[PDB]
Amino acid sequence: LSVDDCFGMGRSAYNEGDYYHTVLWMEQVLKQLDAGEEATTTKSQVLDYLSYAVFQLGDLHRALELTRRLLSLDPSHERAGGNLRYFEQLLEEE
Amino acid sequence: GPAGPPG
Repeated sequence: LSVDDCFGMGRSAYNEGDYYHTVLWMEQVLKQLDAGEEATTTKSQVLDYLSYAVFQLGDLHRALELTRRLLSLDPSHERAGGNLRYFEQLLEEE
Repeated sequence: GPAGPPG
């Protein structure tokens, strides 16, 4: 499986509401991107799926860390800014 | 909740 094929696997998982498997696939993609492998998939795309999926597993702190990374690499990302605000709000409540 | 990717 190429990086892009792993991405398509994770996207397929996500589209079915299987967030646990989305995380596994997207962590594999992100590992390969961060190791410098070439693909058409971008780190921003992977982080967008990965952050949301992690939050669905119940992990706010990790979802926030991933969203901050996403925003660092993609400041005009529509949803990442709104998500960051939402997650930061949840963090103040705990 | 957060907004995730469309598709």
